[PDB]
Amino acid sequence: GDDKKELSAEKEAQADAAAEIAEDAAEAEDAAKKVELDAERIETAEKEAYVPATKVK
Amino acid sequence: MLMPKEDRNKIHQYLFQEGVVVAKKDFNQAKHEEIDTKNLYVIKALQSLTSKGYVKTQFSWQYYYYTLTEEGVEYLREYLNLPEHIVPGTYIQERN
Amino acid sequence: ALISKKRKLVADGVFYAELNEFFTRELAEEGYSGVEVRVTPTKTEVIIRATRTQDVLGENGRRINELTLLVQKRFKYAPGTIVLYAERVQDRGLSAVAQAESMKFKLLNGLAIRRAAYGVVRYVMESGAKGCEVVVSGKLRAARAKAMKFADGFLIHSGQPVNDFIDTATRHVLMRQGVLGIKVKIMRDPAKSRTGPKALPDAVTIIEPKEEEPILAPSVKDY
Amino acid sequence: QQQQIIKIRITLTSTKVKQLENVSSNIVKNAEQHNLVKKGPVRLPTKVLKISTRKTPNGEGSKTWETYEMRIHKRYIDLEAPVQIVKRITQITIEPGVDVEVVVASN
Amino acid sequence: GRVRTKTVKRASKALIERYYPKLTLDFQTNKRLCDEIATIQSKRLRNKIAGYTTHLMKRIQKGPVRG
RNA sequence: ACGGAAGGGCACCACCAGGAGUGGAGCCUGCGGCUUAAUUUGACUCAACACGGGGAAACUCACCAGGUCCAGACACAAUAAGGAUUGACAGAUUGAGAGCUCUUUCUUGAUUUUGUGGGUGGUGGUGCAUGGCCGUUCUUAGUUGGUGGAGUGAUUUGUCUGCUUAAUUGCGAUAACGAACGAGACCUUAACCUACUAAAUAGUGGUGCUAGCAUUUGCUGGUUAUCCACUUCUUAGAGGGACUAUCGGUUUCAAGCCGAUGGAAGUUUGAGGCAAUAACAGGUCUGUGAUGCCCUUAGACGUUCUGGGCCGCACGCGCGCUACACUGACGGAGCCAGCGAGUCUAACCUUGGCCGAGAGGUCUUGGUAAUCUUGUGAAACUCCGUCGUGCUGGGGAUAGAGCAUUGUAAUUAUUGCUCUUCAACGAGGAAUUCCUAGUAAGCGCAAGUCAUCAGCUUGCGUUGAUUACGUCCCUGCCCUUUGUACACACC
Repeated sequence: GDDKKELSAEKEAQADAAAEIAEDAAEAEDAAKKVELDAERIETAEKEAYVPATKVK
Repeated sequence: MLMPKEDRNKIHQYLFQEGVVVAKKDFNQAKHEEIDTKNLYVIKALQSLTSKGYVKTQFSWQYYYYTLTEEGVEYLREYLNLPEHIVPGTYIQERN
Repeated sequence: ALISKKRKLVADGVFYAELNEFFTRELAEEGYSGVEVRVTPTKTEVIIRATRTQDVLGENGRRINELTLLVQKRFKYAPGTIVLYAERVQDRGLSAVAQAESMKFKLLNGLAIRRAAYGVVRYVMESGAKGCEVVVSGKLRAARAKAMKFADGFLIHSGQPVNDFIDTATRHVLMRQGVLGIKVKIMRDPAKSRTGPKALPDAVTIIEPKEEEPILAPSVKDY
Repeated sequence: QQQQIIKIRITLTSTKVKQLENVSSNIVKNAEQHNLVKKGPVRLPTKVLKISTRKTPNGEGSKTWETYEMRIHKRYIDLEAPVQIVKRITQITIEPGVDVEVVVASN
Repeated sequence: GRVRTKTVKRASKALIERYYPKLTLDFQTNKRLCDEIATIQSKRLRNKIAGYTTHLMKRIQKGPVRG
């Protein structure tokens, strides 16, 4: 920034401050899916999901 | 990375269950606390998960803190093939 | 366990260090302003001084759950041994850290350097602070780096009152051109004080006596 | 009906002397408030954990050293008492920063 | 060097100016007086003030002083 | 802002008056130079050179000779379920029990491969792009604003000739008056407390219990609780205490300064911590997952593994260590500190008992600690001898041989031990550093570093002088006056 425009800065800055306070005032009072994971793997822990038979000589 | 799909499943499942992972910045660590894999497998699989916008990664003090994201709940839902409204630490505990 | 008390106390300090670091990283855009840890029976309690507890909660307590789980698994805690509480901080405009974060996100949202610092000092002063200052050191659009002081009101710089009153914070904001540092100073009103000395060692108030109506010949009174 | 004397020692240990003397003096006072037998707050020679360091991140400059310190104050109070009142006194009077340790013991 | 600071001599000034119907050429009672009249955050400061207002008290007893 | 212009001050990083030295010697150690496959590098007046906590066997590590690995997220595309891709026994090969590579041919299943974009790591570059941090100016005393006076104004007075302080510290003069940052206050530590609160994790007195010598009562110990009592010593909480007090010299009888007395203490009580505004292209991208830009990214400047090197030696320079002896070496013997620190998912501090000349081994033990190591029985030092001024028995370099300890590893010899070898140095040129009281210097610890290694440093206590209490001559820096064509400010 430069000094030739100084006032302007302050003003907007000051305005900003005010704005903040309004926000600070706004906030001063302003205005399921169960199943789980281990229990879902344990709820689906019923079999019919594997296959193995080998060993030859 | 290049890892058998079993360890990848250990990872993705575990993350899906906890929603939160941690891992120290030290590869060559043989085995990770809890998860049944190489530490590096976890760190890198996680890096993959985040760099496609499914999880979030943080550091500080030589430790990786991994958060799971909602889109990541979609993709991990697909990858674990479980039905919609499935799991994750998104149920307010017992009563605590 | 079974440690020596020296090593335990130092360890506790380090625990706080890693804690504050981690939260400061994780709770940036949520007005995190500091933590405190309390060793109780049953649990260990971690309190989060923020300005946006509505987010630190998250979707009906999802994110605070995440943070608790994080700290837990990392520091090796057994589920329930640790409990976290999101808590609003009173007067954001008297915490250094909160302001450093403020202007950091001002400049990160691309606001005028002068207007940012001046707006910050303005808000800090309007929150009834004794004095305030914002140093800005780095490079802005130029190439040869510079620095800027923006201070309003009263501050002291020497002695123990430093510890008692003024608040320092350094914050490294990094942008497309390089980085720049925010040094914030907040001198809180010694008057209000609450706990600790309510005035500068400098201070010496003289109590104003009374105009007497003397003279008058003796006499006595009976009861 | 519980209640029976067990020779107790409590150690308070902290760095914040204000809260420490706070909870210590409050403990002895609020204890003897109902006529126990005690040996009241015993002060162990305060500990100075020093650290000596070059202030510089690099090597340059006149060799300026700096000395940080953390101060450990440790107290202990001896109380002869039953079961309930101890559990009550360790449940409450809790202070963040002040570390309490409740031993029974006699050997 | 024992050149008393500005705040000291200023305070002493005010005090002699508004409590001459008290005090003396005795440090102890001036110190104690100071404690009963002036809110001072320091013992050391208060003793400096009291000692200087004491010396001034002695040197007013044999003539005037500026201020 | 600056002067190679004038007048003032301040200061042991300045003299004076002295002390202990360094500078000469041997070694220790950093820097240069040279040497080198490499001998990684930042830093070069105060403010570089026992500095990067920089005491490198691996590691560290950045260098050199060599060997693996991808930990190249992600997108599109290409390959391809007839197999995209992974691994490997022995052999050949390699320093290597690396399936690195090849011989041969089992395997594995879509996790990879190739290619593009896009990423990432990097002790690679840029401290002349930055943050932060630090050092310097500075052992400094400077900065500002309200009402008022002067000037159209930028601005000036306040903020000053003198005096006085360590101090823009005050007094005083006075168009200025009354303030605020900084100094001071404050904080921390060493000093005082037969005053308060106390304590088998501190200690005292008495009593039990018991040994020795006297014996007449006594003198000198033992007994982690045999009881009772206490708080002088020890410990740390709240207080008190000094405010240069009282008197008196001296000066504008102002600030103050000097001297006596008292006092735990009267040099800011001694020593520190903090410490405004402003500047430097001071140092740090070799602390950071602080960072812009550039460079590198698979025959890697990523990373890891083996070996070497930062220690290399005609020589120049800086910090040091040990000495030239008789206020001494040796050997007996006397024997006294304070700051510390110590083992959980581990082997740290270690008494004690044996074994050995020693170093050390071994068998147990206390201690997460005011409780055990430990009274840290440290060293100068004190005492009685031996030597007798002779490169001597001062001095311990260089070196051969043997034993141990740390460690996966000790050769270029980590350290420790024992025997022998017995250098230079006979007080040190020109020059030059530090210092004013429990300070100098002499003396040893503890801590950092640390598996092992202090000739280093940070602190600590032990013994304890001489000479000032001044000045502006050398130097360094502040301050006014003055000049200026500088203001990116004499680079």
